[PDB]
Amino acid sequence: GNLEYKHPYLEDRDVKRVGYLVVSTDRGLAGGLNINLFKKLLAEMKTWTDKGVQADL
Amino acid sequence: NLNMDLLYMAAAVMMGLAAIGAAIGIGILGGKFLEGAARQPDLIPLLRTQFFIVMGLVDAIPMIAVGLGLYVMFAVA
Repeated sequence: GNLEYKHPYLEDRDVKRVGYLVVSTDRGLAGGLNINLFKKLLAEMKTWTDKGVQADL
Repeated sequence: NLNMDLLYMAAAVMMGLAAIGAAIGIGILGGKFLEGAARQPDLIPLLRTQFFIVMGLVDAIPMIAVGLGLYVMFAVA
C-alpha cells in the first residue's frame, strides 16, 4: 500500500537451502496420487542439490 | 518626553507575544499536516487546501496585535 515494511518474509535472499512441506494421503488405494507427487518433488530436490543447496522436509 | 521611553517597550512586548503565539500555533498545525502527508501522499493537494483554509484563522489575533503594535510604535509614538 502507501507504505511498506522490511519484514523478512517479503523479500528474497541467497538460497543456501530450501524447505518443503509435503502433503500425502494417509491411506492407499488412491492410485498413483502419491508417487507422481514424490517423483516431482525428488526431481526438483535433485535440481536444488545440484546447485549445492540442501533441503529439509 | 517620557512618552518616547515607554511606547517603544509596550509595542515591543505587544508584538513579541503575538510572535510567540503565531509561531507555536503554526508549528503545531503544520506538524500534523506533514505527518498526514507522509502517511497518505497524493492526498497532499487536499491536505494543503484545508490546511491553508484553517491556517487563515490562526493568524487573526496575532496579526491584529502586530497591526495595533505598529499603529502605536509609530503613529502614536
